[PDB]
Amino acid sequence: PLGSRKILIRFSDYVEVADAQDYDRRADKPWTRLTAADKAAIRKELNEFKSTEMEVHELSRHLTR
Amino acid sequence: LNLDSIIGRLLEVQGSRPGKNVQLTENEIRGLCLKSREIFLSQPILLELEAPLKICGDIHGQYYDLLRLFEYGGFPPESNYLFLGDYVDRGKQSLETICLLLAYKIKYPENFFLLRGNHECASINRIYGFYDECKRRYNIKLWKTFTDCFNCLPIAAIVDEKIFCCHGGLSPDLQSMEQIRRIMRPTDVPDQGLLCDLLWSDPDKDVQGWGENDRGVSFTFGAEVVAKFLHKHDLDLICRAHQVVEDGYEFFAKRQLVTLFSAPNYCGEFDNAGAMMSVDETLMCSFQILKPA
Ligand SMILES: [Cl-]
Ligand SMILES: [Mn+2]
Ligand SMILES: [Mn+2]
Repeated sequence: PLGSRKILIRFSDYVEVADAQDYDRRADKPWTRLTAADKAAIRKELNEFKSTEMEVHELSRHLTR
Repeated sequence: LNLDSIIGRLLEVQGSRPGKNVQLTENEIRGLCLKSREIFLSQPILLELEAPLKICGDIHGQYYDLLRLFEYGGFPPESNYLFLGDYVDRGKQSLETICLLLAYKIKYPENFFLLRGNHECASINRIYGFYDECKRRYNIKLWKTFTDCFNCLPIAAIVDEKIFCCHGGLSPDLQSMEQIRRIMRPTDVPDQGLLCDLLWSDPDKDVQGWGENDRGVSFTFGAEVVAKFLHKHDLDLICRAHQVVEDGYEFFAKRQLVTLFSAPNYCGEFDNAGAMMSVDETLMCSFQILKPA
């Protein structure tokens, strides 16, 4: 084990800076072409998908307020 | 699984002009999902990691930026990596990104680690790009296969018993690390509760205690919440991602929390740098920046 109550972390005064590649990162935004009826359909698709084929342990939330 | 062949084809595009696709076969991709899922389930949901380590934040399918970050930090196994999530959505090449990350998890399972981000859940990446990319280049069934794999990602990591790492932030319900360890996988991410908060919450310099979150999900937390959490658990630093920051990293609460965002020029809409945090074996932390020119 490596734990302790003393503060062990430090941060260096030096930062390494390099150049990102110059390319076009703009991507398609398919969600901007969804109408209200589209979104409603997708919500039901996801509902059916999770209700019937996505394997889980029926996890969900806790609450007390 | 022809793993070395797959990694070779994914890396073959280093000298290409960004945007060149790598079209693995559907069966290869399913193999990456199945074998990585087995590894995720065999390892803890709360990882216990040791430095030296490179920690990266959001990638969002900016595959050519991921290739430069590995060039920057050293390709596995030259360096150890912890990724804080958000591999897919929004970017042009989510499929190449997640495939390379899954391949390196399988190749170097004790030295390469991936946490779950809020975009590694069906409800989010159905909408914000990954489903559409899967459907255009493969089929819907492959997206469902990825979902099963994502549902098994670990949730948090602790480095050297001193740096607590997760995608989003703290939770008002997080009193004991054992609460994280008892979560069983595969699991979905609910829209509220402990697991939601770990993936969705944000620090806020103007909030005292816990506040509402402008995303409409989870909470914001203030600087004293961070300090009390670090003191109770004998921790030195919270390392999280989830928010675009101008310099790629950004401190909060007198360097008790750092945000990392590793996708530069995010979406082509921001002028931000991307950063990694390098942790050496003496727990000296340093930032490596990819800045737009
Ligand atoms: Cl588990
Ligand atoms: Mn995010
Ligand atoms: Mn974002």
